[PDB]
Amino acid sequence: LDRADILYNIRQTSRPDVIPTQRDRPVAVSVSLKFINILEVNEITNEVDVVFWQQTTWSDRTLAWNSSHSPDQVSVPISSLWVPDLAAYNAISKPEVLTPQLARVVSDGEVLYMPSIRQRFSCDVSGVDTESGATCRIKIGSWTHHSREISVDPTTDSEYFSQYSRFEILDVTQKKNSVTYSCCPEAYEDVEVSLNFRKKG
Amino acid sequence: LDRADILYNIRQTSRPDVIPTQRDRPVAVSVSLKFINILEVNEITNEVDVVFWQQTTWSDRTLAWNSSHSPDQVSVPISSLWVPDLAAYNAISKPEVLTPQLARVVSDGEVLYMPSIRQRFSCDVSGVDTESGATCRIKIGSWTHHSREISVDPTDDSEYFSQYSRFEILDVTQKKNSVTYSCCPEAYEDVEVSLNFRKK
Amino acid sequence: LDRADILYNIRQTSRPDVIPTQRDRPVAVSVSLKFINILEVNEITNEVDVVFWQQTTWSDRTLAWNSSHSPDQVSVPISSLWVPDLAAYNAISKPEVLTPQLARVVSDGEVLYMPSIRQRFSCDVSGVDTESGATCRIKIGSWTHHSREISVDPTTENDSEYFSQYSRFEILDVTQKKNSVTYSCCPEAYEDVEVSLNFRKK
Amino acid sequence: LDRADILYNIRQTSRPDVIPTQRDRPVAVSVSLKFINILEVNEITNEVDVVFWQQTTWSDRTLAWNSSHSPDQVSVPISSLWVPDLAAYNAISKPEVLTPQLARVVSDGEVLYMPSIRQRFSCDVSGVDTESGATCRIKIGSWTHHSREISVDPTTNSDDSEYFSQYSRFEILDVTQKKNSVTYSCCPEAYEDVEVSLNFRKKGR
Amino acid sequence: LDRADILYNIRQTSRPDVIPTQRDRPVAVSVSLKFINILEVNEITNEVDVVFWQQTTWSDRTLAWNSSHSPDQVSVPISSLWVPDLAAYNAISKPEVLTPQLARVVSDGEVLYMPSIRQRFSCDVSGVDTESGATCRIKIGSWTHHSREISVDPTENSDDSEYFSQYSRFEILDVTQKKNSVTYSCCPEAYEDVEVSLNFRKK
Ligand SMILES: *[C@@H]1O[C@H](CO)[C@@H](O)[C@H](O)[C@H]1NC(C)=O
Ligand SMILES: *[C@@H]1O[C@H](CO)[C@@H](O)[C@H](O)[C@H]1NC(C)=O
Ligand SMILES: *[C@@H]1O[C@H](CO)[C@@H](O)[C@H](O)[C@H]1NC(C)=O
Ligand SMILES: c1cnc2c(c1)ccc1cccnc12
Ligand SMILES: c1cnc2c(c1)ccc1cccnc12
Repeated sequence: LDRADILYNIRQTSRPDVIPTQRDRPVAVSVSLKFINILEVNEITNEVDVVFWQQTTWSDRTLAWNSSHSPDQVSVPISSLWVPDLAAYNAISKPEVLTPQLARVVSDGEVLYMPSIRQRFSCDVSGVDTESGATCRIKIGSWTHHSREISVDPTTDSEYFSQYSRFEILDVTQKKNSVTYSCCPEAYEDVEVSLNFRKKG
Repeated sequence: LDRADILYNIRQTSRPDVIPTQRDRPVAVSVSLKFINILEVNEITNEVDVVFWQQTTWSDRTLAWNSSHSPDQVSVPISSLWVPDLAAYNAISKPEVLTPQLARVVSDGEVLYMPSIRQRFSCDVSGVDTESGATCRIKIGSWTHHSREISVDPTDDSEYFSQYSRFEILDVTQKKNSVTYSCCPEAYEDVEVSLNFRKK
Repeated sequence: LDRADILYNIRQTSRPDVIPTQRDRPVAVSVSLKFINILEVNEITNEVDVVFWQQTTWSDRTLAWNSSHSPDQVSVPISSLWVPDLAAYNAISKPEVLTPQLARVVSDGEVLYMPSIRQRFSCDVSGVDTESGATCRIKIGSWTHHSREISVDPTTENDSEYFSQYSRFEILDVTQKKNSVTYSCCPEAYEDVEVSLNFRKK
Repeated sequence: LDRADILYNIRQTSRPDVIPTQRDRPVAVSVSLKFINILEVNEITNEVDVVFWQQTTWSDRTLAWNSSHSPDQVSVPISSLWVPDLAAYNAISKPEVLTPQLARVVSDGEVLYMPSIRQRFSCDVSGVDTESGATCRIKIGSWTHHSREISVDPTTNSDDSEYFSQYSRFEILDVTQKKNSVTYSCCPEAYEDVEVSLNFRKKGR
Repeated sequence: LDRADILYNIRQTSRPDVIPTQRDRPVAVSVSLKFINILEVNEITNEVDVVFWQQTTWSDRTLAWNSSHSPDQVSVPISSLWVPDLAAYNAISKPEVLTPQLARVVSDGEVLYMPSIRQRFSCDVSGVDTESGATCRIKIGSWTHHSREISVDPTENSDDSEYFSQYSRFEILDVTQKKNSVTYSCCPEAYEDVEVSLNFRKK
């Protein structure tokens, strides 16, 4: 009926350890990085330290509620929620969470989680000081769940990029991938985010 | 009641996950940054490292109590109450909280949480060596709640600044913003603190 | 009694969130900074990185026990206690506490928590290389409790005996005076202890 | 069952602090490091900064379920599992896990925990600029459980540099995994460790 | 008993905050530092950054079990155990525990806690580049319990210069572990120490 009841009901029935696979078809996770800032770039070590928005979207029907005389959306801490086990495959630092750790939950079960991450990556810095800039690929996909459980998909440049960064974005491409691990035959999916940037001076 | 009863009552009944909106109105959150120190400034990267008191104030009627013969205010760990999910939109580091995680709650339900935060931002350092100084804009607002849920508003902000930093405050002006994105048909409010400072 | 029972009574009753106000009088907290080492002096930015034992003392009779054939003191984790919410107003880093966070509890309710803390401060470093040295002031006081709830008092009874013999610096004097602020919002008085650290390079 | 039922049963029955033996036989722990990136090398201090996936495998039959009309394997938080108390014996930094701390649990009781860990080590860095490269040995073994309780043996997958960053200053030449049985703490019992030798060199620009 | 039962009994009955004083006599805690690596040395500031194994042994009779048809030793998370409140008096940094925080408990009540700790200390670094080396003393003892509650002693039964990294930029010459008793001039009680004199030099 009210916000307190929904968050009470959500707290007590949300199964955070349980992926909401429905009729055993994959959970469609939509990940798009909104780049905000690029801090320290190294063309020698091929390392970048970047701040970006991880727009993450999925549906968890275990959260749904009747909206007749009730809020249309609530704000839920992700500790009381299932969050996809996303990992940046080429990160060389642990993701540093800048924002409060809440996701927005819609009454129909849609979940919107977008944390601020400061993280270091190993990618192609060659050409960052040149005219056409450097192209840095960041690969994000489920860490443990394969294609039958989590399906990751892009939304398809950033308008939220800080004008005061020493670097500037030229183009951002994010495409979907499908890989196979060298041990095990089922298929693990990732989204490929290509960051085209250069120095200003 | 005496303090033990109130703090028992607040701990066991507070819905820390629940926003205390009254009759579908937004929680009036009052943000004023009291700047304490600027430690590292870098004009090449346009980054500042700042220590400040993030004075935050709101009203939570679920915390109130009848204070006829009882204390007028208590001190509650912010884990046992709902705190607005504020986030500095232009920060490049996680807030380093230097003070205890306690809030002040008055008998009527007003809550005052003012932690000391050392945090790095990306803002305009250009002109920090000049006479008129550099002006660094910091935009602070709720990360998940929109305008009908949290309304942010400002309330002498250079009275506690360290007389020992290589930097000095010239002017501090605070305006509030309200943005509507092409995604979301709701309005998102933030307080933008423009910090005028220069080199010694 | 015995240690196992005493700590049971403290564990099961002591209200870590509740300040032990008695007859609505302020809780007299006694703060004395025992400086151990000065680790990073910077005269350009006026910043010091210092390690110190924060001798903090108050009385909490909700912990007391009749000390017949019983221990006169035990050792209690700070999670099972109310600890004053002291904060160095001029600190520029999080306090890094080096020792385990146990406090000493006397049978009458007196509590002693004296942790070793490494913390960086913004204070007066100018003159550290001259002979009489620079004096760096540290202001520590309760962050939420005002003058009627927590009263801070220096101990004016003692450093230069626990300071590291291997430090690049040497302590000249340590003086503690009391302060009281009234902030522009609320007609309360908020108390802090101002610890003056007179030190120089050797 | 379904995933929710399995994870309910596992969450509510896990004795995570209890090592999962049976017939008082040692737990078959299989550890093999897949190196992902070499970040900082220091030839003067003989210190290396490395990112690697620590593929760890053991069998815990208490997690098993009848898989008839049921999921084949699920994903369980390592907080709801016993994980071997493995430690890099020559480490000079705390292990930093970059990935979610989830393990993969199969209906037969098999567990797959493969975290991406960035850690600094003390090993022989001398020769990283030569052609044949430097050899960095990493000693991994249980910190408290001995050979009769935890036996470490490295695993089988494929290429030694199949997940190694092509953008690292360095390139892997060979990755060797050897098993040992020596003495830790004091004297009796047999204490096993896996010795992972990392052959790497600077890249030829 | 089986492994799960013993660890259950310890979890539910171990008094982690309660010191296990025996016959109202002090708890004999035995400290031995196994030096593993010397990382950063600074002769001007007199600071060393060290990785070492803190081998700790004590007896807690409340932890025991009849070892009949049951395991003779288990590994218990120190969250379910009493661990002495040891602190390095000469430390200038957080002790960085690198290993899992499990302790080994024998059916007789003896407990073994030996974590790998990376910590910085303030000691005499002068002479680290010379032939005889510097002597860096590290004093380890209980932080809140005094001598009649906790008695701290070295384990000299220690062979510690045996696990040191051959690849450290520095080399150990001597390690002495002696017993000390430090009394602060404020207060009459005395806190016992292990005094580790670490004689090492640069290569
Ligand atoms: C508050 O308490 C006083 C004292 O009992 C009572 O007279 C008064 O009606 C109360 N006010 C409320 C509940 O608003
Ligand atoms: C405390 O000491 C005695 C001895 O056990 C105890 O019986 C008594 O109740 C207490 N004495 C007083 C005066 O309260
Ligand atoms: C322990 O149990 C064994 C048999 O289970 C028995 O022989 C022995 O006496 C017991 N120890 C004690 C002290 O009762
Ligand atoms: C700036 C601040 N908050 C937001 C956005 C941008 C974009 C989306 C969004 C969705 C829910 C809550 N907040 C935001
Ligand atoms: C420093 C510390 N605490 C405070 C202030 C300054 C100012 C106002 C205030 C109001 C209530 C509680 N604490 C404080």
